[PDB]
Amino acid sequence: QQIDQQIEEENIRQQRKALQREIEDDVSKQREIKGQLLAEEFERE
Amino acid sequence: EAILNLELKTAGRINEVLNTKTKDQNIQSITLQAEIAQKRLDMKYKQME
Repeated sequence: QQIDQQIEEENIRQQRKALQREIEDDVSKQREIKGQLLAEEFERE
Repeated sequence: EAILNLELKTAGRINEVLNTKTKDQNIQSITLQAEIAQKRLDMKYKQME
């Protein structure tokens, strides 16, 4: 059982990664929007 | 030895992630400043015209 559970302890250490991807998405949003906004600056002028 | 490579697998993973998030944001910095430079064109050109 201890061997079985050292393995499971690592299986559990194996969601943070999916969130890291999600964090890259959060950047993409805002990055695109600021450039959207400079395009709007010309429109707004 | 196998235990120590667990810890330094983790260190590896962390460093991969740190550069991922650091450079994402540092590339965005500068990129959006470049967008401001781009803004100078388009912004002033509306009235320049």
